[PDB]
Amino acid sequence: LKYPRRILDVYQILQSPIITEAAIKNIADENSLLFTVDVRADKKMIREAISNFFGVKVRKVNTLIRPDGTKKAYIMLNKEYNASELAKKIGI
Amino acid sequence: AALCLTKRSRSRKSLARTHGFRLRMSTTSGRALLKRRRAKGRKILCTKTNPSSGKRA
Amino acid sequence: NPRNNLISGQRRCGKGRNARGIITARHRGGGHKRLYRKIDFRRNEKDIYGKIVTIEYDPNRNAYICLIHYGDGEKRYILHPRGAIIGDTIVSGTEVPIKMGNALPLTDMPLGTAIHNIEITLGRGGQLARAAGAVAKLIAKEGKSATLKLPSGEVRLISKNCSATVGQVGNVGVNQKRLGRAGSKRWLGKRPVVRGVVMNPVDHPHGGGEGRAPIGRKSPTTPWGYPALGRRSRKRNKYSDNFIIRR
RNA sequence: GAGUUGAAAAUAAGCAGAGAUCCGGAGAUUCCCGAAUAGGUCAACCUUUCGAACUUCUGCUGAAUCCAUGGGCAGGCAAGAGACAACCUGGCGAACUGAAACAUCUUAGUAGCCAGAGGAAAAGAAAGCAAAAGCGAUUCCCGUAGUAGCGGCGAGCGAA
RNA sequence: AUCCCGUGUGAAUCAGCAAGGACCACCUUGCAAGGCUAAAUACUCCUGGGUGACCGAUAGCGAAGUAGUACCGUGAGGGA
RNA sequence: GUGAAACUAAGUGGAGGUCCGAACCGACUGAUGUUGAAGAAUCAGCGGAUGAGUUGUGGUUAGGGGUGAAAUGCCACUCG
RNA sequence: AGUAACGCAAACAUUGGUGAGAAUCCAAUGCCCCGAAAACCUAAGGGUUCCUCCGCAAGGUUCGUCCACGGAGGGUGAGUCAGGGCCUAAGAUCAGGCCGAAAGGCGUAGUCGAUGGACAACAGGUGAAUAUUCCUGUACUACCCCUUGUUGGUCCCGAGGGACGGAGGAGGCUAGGUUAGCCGAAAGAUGGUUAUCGGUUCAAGGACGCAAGGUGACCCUGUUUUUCAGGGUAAGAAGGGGUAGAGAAAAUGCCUCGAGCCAAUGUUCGAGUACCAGGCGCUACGGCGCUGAAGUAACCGAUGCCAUACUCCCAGGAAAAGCUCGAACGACCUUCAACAAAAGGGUACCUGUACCCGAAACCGACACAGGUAGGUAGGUAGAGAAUACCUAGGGGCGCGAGACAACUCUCUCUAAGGAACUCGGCAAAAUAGCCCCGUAACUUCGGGAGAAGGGGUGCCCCCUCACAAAGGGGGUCGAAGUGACCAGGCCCGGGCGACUGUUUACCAAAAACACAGGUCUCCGCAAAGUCGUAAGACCAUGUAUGGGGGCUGACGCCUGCC
Repeated sequence: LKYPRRILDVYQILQSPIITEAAIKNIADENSLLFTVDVRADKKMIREAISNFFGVKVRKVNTLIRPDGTKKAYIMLNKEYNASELAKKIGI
Repeated sequence: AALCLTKRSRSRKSLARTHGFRLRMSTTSGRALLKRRRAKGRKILCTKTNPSSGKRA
Repeated sequence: NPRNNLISGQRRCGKGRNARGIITARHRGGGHKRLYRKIDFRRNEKDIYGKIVTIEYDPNRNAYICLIHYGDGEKRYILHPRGAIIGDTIVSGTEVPIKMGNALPLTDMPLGTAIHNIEITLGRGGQLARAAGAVAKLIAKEGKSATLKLPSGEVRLISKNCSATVGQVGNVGVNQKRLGRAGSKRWLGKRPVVRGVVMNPVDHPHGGGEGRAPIGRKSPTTPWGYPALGRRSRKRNKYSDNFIIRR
């Protein structure tokens, strides 16, 4: 059997995007975009929940904790997909 | 030389191995201390650290 | 050849002194790591020869030890006696002739011989007369005992079927190796001892007052109250194997 | 039976005279730590062969040893662990104090510490009191009574 | 004396054994060395009613707001 | 230099609980400072500075005690 | 009482700007300070103090437009860095097991436990707050797929290895520094002058390979054995390889082949259509835009590498996993399954990441003249990490301004004398560096000793030159030549303690303690002694040349009587 490290309610593993101006800097400059996830999350569970719900090959998943408690995730997509054409569809 | 100052910059890992919750729950005496802490009503019955993260504030 | 894979590694840490942590064997601490040497006291390979290739300094002992090989593939350490020619051959066994360096049970040998490593009963490793010059002689034997004069001026009839390594054990010249550097006592892991006159009455019974205090008590005592001169500390009925104390 | 989405206003959308909000009975969920229990842990974390670990019960196989025992494997809504202010029981158990000192004694088998357990616990159904007359398990209250006593016959202790 | 234990010795069954304040004789009373039982009974972290020659913000719970909180101590703990 | 010893120039070597002196450790004298800048320090010199050294981190001994190169010293500015 | 104080005596001053208001906030120019830091980074700790905007109720020992303060928003990006997914030390917890009123004590397997062992990333740019983390270049780890072979493979077991001390100095080099060459600019209102001012940079990694460095065994010949010239050995290196015994690996014994080996450094690729002085065009005047020269050599020389390399010494210097090799026994799975590689692609686990960290943010209740492990160590003069002044970088110490009373404190000098002061030369003054001469009493013959005491010292010439230091002779100035800082005062006696050390944190550093040495006494191992009711533990994985305990304190003469 292929167990994950922790079973963590995968339709709630992502919470909200970040709409700061530096996030748009990461879109136009990095082909990346910014999500807010819960602390109980992975570079294997978030990375699977982007290539399925969105339909995009994700390059890397750079995560960090934020001292108010919640977790911040810079997800960088592949070169084949612009983050600007996939972020205006959501509302960025 | 130094001063007659007692507490210093010791790591909170070693302060949690002595005054933390595990050595406080590894004895009948220390869990009786937690009977007095929970019986009084202290919001922080130990002074500890965390092996993963620092503080959620 | 150091790192023999016979130095055996893990020990209890240095010259320790802690039972529950309380000082209970006083004046200990300091020095090097002093990694011990697991030597072969009870020779479990009889009637096979073995040469002598190295006289290594054991820091745990007062004497030296030596590395002995075999005709088969093994390596041991034993206490080498006085007269260990390099390359000389030692062999344990029951009928092996007497040579300075080999071992044999206490029966098949004459009387009046220099032996260091003897056993007080069967099966043990090695107990008596194994210091840096400790030599035990044999007075004549008996039915199942053997009167043995061990190096205290003390004789003792003993079980006759005990292993014994015949020879006078070497490194005698530590009788005269002076410790005149005066802090070389601390290199052995031996802290300085304080004296009973210059302590307080809470610590020692001879805690004095003004000046160099005379000893005050009717007898010079230990720091735990027992008289420290002449009072024999020995249980009155243990063995009755010793013939005369002779001391 | 008429308005509601806590304190707690405002804003955005709802939910409601085929009965909302709310109240009551029985259920469901209850992340993580904590008996904490898959293993570790520096509690609210990490690693995971995603596991009620251990003790007890049941079942199979059954070491040194023939029967056994130990072990291993398995099942089990699976009995115990942990918590609890005071009272209660069992065990260890003082000292300051009073005696105008103090050691016998008192304070005191009190406080404290540990263990256990219930709404009460302990005790309890006469190998008992009593005195020539009689009662009929245990517990508690009033009384005898501050009596009989006990005690450096001191301080005090004190029934039946 | 009665009652219970430590070491060691160590009985009798009803024609007996134990108690009745050393002990013996007679009488009286009861049947140890096996267990279980509700009630009256003691208390409040509490709960639901009713009261108060109880308090009224230095009082009454330490605490009428963040109350065992801020703060102090490494900690036990102290504490507005 | 004698048949070998005993002993000595000369190099080579780098031993020391060696010397001078920084970091570092410690506190001998003096002044200042005494509601101090500081509940023990500043300034000027001072002792050790390859050791019986100094220090970080993780530990250990706990109060009818521990530990003490021994002062009743120290054990959280508290220790007969 | 509107009194002391406003927290070192590094020091600020002016012109502008912002505003209602400016010694204090900002900008510029000078001035001044640290510079083995008062600089930069990280361990701990703190926990949001970091950044933009807004505010000046409280805090800032003054003010304030500013802030480590108040409010809103944001910020900490890792396969490679540090820990965990690996391993163990001290130590802790200890299944069973022994013990014990309870609680629990002892103790084995086992498991945790870094301060250690194992394991893969560097350079440039971006940027209000992040950089080995984001972008680009080149890499490297750990598995899968794609091609060749194998029928066994994995784990447990057997072994090698991991694997370790201190001191010492000499080599070979790098890092840095200086000089020269090259390139660009420069007239800096002064007598002359370009002699001036700035660059001269590049890592990890992939390949090739090492000498005049160390190591390679013995003897003779030449030289100071030595660097080298020359001959012989059949083992005499790094290393492999056969066997023999119960002997797979290993270990031991025997035989044989190998003259080389080891590692920093190095050339090339990475690496230039990078970086860089300069000029070229606008200023929100805070910077962006285009183009771009040379990018070498030598002398010093590391405290960094070789390097756990050699030599010496006793006081004799952790453990386990990763890694490598391998038979039997034991558990499981088996053919397109497992194993070993060769290129090429794919995939990349959690936590920490801000900021302060020789401190205003940590610890001292303070924005406190104090403390805090570790790393980098520029120039000149100097032996130097002291010292004096400075580059980089960072500050001007969060009250100032007048005045120039007594008196305190921190310093400087003082006619004549020189301890007359005083409890006492306490404190100050004086000596001070390198070379040469010379150096006594005494002694344990080691020392005293740098004894004491005396002379030279700066700068220009020449020659001898180990042809680098250095010497002699000469001249030149100053009153004074280690001209500043820095940098021994010494001798003669005596008492005590032999000595180096340790001691009352915060009034005593000593003659006190310790010490090497001596002596008495106990102890035969199921030892004595110590802690614990006990089990047991230290003693000790040691064995009378050893382990306790008492007293005395090196060394020399002795230690009397009862």
